Amino acid sequence: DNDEKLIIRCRVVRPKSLDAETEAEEDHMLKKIENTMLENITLRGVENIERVVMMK
Amino acid sequence: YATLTIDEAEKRMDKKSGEVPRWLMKHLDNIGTTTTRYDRTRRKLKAVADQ
Amino acid sequence: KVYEESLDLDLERSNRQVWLVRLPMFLAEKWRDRNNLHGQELGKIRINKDGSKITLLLNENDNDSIPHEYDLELTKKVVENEYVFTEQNLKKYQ
Amino acid sequence: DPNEYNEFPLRAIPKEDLENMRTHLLKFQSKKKINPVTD
Amino acid sequence: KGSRFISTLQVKLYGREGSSARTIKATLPYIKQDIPIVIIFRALGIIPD
Amino acid sequence: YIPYVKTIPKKTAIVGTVCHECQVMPSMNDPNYHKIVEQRRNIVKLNNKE
Amino acid sequence: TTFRFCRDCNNMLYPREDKENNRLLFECRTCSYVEEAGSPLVYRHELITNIGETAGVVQDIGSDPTLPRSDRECPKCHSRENVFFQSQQRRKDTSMVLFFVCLSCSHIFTSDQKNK
Ligand SMILES: [Zn+2]
Ligand SMILES: [Zn+2]
Repeated sequence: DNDEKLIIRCRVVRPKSLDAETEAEEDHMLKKIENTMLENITLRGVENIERVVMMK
Repeated sequence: YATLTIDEAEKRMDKKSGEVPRWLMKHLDNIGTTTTRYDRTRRKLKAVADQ
Repeated sequence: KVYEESLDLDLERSNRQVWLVRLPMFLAEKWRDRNNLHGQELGKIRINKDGSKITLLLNENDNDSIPHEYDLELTKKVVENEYVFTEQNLKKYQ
Repeated sequence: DPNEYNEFPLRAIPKEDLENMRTHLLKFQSKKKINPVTD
Repeated sequence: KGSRFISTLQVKLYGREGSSARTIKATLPYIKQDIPIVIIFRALGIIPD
Repeated sequence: YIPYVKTIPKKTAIVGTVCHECQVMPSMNDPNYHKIVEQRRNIVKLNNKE
Repeated sequence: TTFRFCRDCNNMLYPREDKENNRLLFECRTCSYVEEAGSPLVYRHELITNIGETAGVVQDIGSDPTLPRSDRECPKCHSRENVFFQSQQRRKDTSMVLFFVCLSCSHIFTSDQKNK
């Protein structure tokens, strides 16, 4: 938190078997997982609950 | 740059796969398919100069 | 035998400087006439010794109905990939 | 004005050589330089 | 002036903002299918992307 | 390949290379100038249809 | 992102990795032309973007009779005439901060006092 900028760095670790066909879509895969990790990640809360406001 | 044909193109456009491979042209160039007139002529001319 | 002339494109006069000039309507309507162009002097083209400015001076044949002085504005000083080619029929026998 | 310039005559093309012949403009659409004389 | 008939051209942006691939397709008269815009551009003579 | 292509031969020749693209514009310091302006104004004024 | 285009056919280049040097190369998918990248960045998604805040500023923006005038001081030439306008991004989340264009030096400044 004390850092001036709040940054996450992620790396996908490849299996022991080496894939020669996936290199062309390697960066393509990152964008796909990047899209999924933005949308379908539930940090916390109840699904279908858009916003909550406190009133007295 | 060794273009495809309409029939080959349409097979790729349809759901043969999720998306065309990025280096498909490089792959098919080595198989021997999809050459150019320049290469198609040079190899034939060399096929005559060899004899 | 069907053609008595070479069918190859003639790359002999290609090394010839050519200017692509866009004309105003009043001037293009009398310079593009095929009932004209008998080889007469349409005027003179004047270029400053140091360049950067060109001007066209027509003769006094315009009948004092249009300007006698024009400024050739170089919209492109260096032009590439533009060429002029002719086209006519071939002799057909032997 | 002073003769600090060069003026060449501008003459029309004789129509005796402009018949049965059409002069067109050719434009190579590319980003490199194409010269059919050397290339 | 000349024929008085109307032909409509629609350029559609398929997909939503939560999609990983949003392409553009155009509807041409008497074609029955929405063609990608790039194909139409190449059909008009502009091949370079 | 294809054995028939149905070409149309013609006599062609490259007779020049373009070096300058020019735009002829009448000089505004010319006496007969502003007759063109009126001519260009008559272009929009005209009512050819009857 | 600085899109790159091919030198021989003008098509779009794509990033490829060469393990012989562990570097980044940009190659064409049809004509086999390669070029080493100058930057290691290949993609950027701008969820909160500010591209378009001052879109439409031209050399004759002051000629627009509909743009409001102001008396604010330009902090690059010290002139008082200027035209101001709100943000041009039509997302319904943008602030009402103003942007000022000076009619004497074409400098664009802002009224923001929070972040600037
Ligand atoms: Zn290329
Ligand atoms: Zn100022």
